[PDB]
Amino acid sequence: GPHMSVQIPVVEVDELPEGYDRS
Amino acid sequence: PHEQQEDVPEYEVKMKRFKGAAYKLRILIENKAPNSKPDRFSPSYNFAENILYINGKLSIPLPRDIVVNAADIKIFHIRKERTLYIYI
Repeated sequence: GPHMSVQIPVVEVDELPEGYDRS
Repeated sequence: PHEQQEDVPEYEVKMKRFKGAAYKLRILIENKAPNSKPDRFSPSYNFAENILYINGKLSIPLPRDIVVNAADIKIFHIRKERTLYIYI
Protein backbone atom coordinates (compact mmCIF):
# COMPACT_ATOMS: atom_id res chain seq x y z
CA GLY A 1 0.00 0.00 0.00
CA PRO A 2 0.92 3.72 0.06
CA HIS A 3 3.22 3.47 3.07
CA MET A 4 4.35 7.08 3.11
CA SER A 5 4.53 9.10 6.29
CA VAL A 6 6.20 12.46 6.86
CA GLN A 7 7.19 14.14 10.10
CA ILE A 8 5.75 17.58 10.73
CA PRO A 9 7.98 20.16 12.45
CA VAL A 10 6.23 21.79 15.37
CA VAL A 11 7.10 25.33 16.36
CA GLU A 12 6.83 26.11 20.06
CA VAL A 13 5.63 29.68 20.17
CA ASP A 14 3.87 31.78 22.77
CA GLU A 15 1.10 32.33 20.25
CA LEU A 16 0.36 32.20 16.52
CA PRO A 17 1.60 34.98 14.20
CA GLU A 18 -0.77 37.49 12.63
CA GLY A 19 -3.14 35.97 10.11
CA TYR A 20 -3.98 32.97 12.27
CA ASP A 21 -7.18 32.44 14.23
CA ARG A 22 -6.44 31.95 17.90
CA SER A 23 -9.09 31.73 20.60
CA PRO B 1 -3.47 5.21 46.17
CA HIS B 2 -2.43 1.95 44.53
CA GLU B 3 -2.64 2.42 40.77
CA GLN B 4 -3.82 5.99 40.33
CA GLN B 5 -1.87 8.48 38.25
CA GLU B 6 -1.76 12.23 37.79
CA ASP B 7 1.30 12.37 35.53
CA VAL B 8 -0.89 11.03 32.74
CA PRO B 9 -1.47 13.77 30.15
CA GLU B 10 -5.10 14.59 29.51
CA TYR B 11 -5.47 16.27 26.14
CA GLU B 12 -8.66 17.83 24.84
CA VAL B 13 -9.30 17.99 21.11
CA LYS B 14 -11.53 20.62 19.49
CA MET B 15 -12.33 20.56 15.78
CA LYS B 16 -13.51 23.49 13.66
CA ARG B 17 -14.34 23.79 9.95
CA PHE B 18 -13.16 26.76 7.88
CA LYS B 19 -14.37 27.76 4.43
CA GLY B 20 -12.26 30.00 2.22
CA ALA B 21 -9.45 30.48 4.71
CA ALA B 22 -5.73 29.72 4.60
CA TYR B 23 -6.73 26.69 6.63
CA LYS B 24 -9.76 24.49 6.05
CA LEU B 25 -9.66 22.82 9.43
CA ARG B 26 -8.60 24.08 12.84
CA ILE B 27 -7.81 21.47 15.48
CA LEU B 28 -7.06 22.42 19.07
CA ILE B 29 -5.35 20.00 21.42
CA GLU B 30 -4.59 21.33 24.88
CA ASN B 31 -3.04 19.54 27.82
CA LYS B 32 -5.35 19.79 30.81
CA ALA B 33 -4.59 17.34 33.59
CA PRO B 34 -3.95 17.46 37.38
CA ASN B 35 -0.24 17.29 36.67
CA SER B 36 0.80 15.60 33.44
CA LYS B 37 4.42 15.24 32.39
CA PRO B 38 4.84 15.94 28.64
CA ASP B 39 8.33 15.42 27.27
CA ARG B 40 8.51 16.00 23.54
CA PHE B 41 6.19 16.76 20.65
CA SER B 42 6.86 14.86 17.46
CA PRO B 43 3.80 15.03 15.19
CA SER B 44 3.78 13.35 11.80
CA TYR B 45 1.35 12.97 8.92
CA ASN B 46 0.95 9.53 7.40
CA PHE B 47 -0.52 9.65 3.88
CA ALA B 48 -1.35 5.97 4.22
CA GLU B 49 -4.16 6.65 6.67
CA ASN B 50 -4.29 10.42 6.01
CA ILE B 51 -3.88 11.01 9.74
CA LEU B 52 -1.77 13.55 11.62
CA TYR B 53 -0.63 12.00 14.88
CA ILE B 54 0.74 14.20 17.66
CA ASN B 55 2.35 11.62 19.91
CA GLY B 56 1.92 7.99 20.88
CA LYS B 57 -0.96 8.99 23.09
CA LEU B 58 -3.38 10.49 20.55
CA SER B 59 -3.68 11.11 16.83
CA ILE B 60 -5.71 13.63 14.83
CA PRO B 61 -7.42 12.00 11.82
CA LEU B 62 -8.17 14.23 8.87
CA PRO B 63 -11.38 13.85 6.85
CA ARG B 64 -10.79 12.30 3.44
CA ASP B 65 -12.69 15.26 2.01
CA ILE B 66 -9.58 17.35 2.55
CA VAL B 67 -6.26 17.02 0.77
CA VAL B 68 -3.62 17.49 3.44
CA ASN B 69 0.16 17.54 3.18
CA ALA B 70 3.14 18.36 5.40
CA ALA B 71 3.39 21.71 3.65
CA ASP B 72 -0.21 22.60 4.46
CA ILE B 73 -0.10 21.30 8.01
CA LYS B 74 0.67 24.17 10.39
CA ILE B 75 1.59 22.91 13.87
CA PHE B 76 2.31 25.36 16.69
CA HIS B 77 2.62 24.49 20.37
CA ILE B 78 2.01 27.32 22.83
CA ARG B 79 3.66 26.50 26.15
CA LYS B 80 2.08 29.52 27.84
CA GLU B 81 -1.33 27.85 27.80
CA ARG B 82 -0.02 24.33 27.13
CA THR B 83 -2.17 24.28 24.00
CA LEU B 84 -1.31 22.81 20.62
CA TYR B 85 -2.79 24.66 17.65
CA ILE B 86 -3.27 22.73 14.41
CA TYR B 87 -4.15 24.58 11.21
CA ILE B 88 -4.72 22.77 7.92
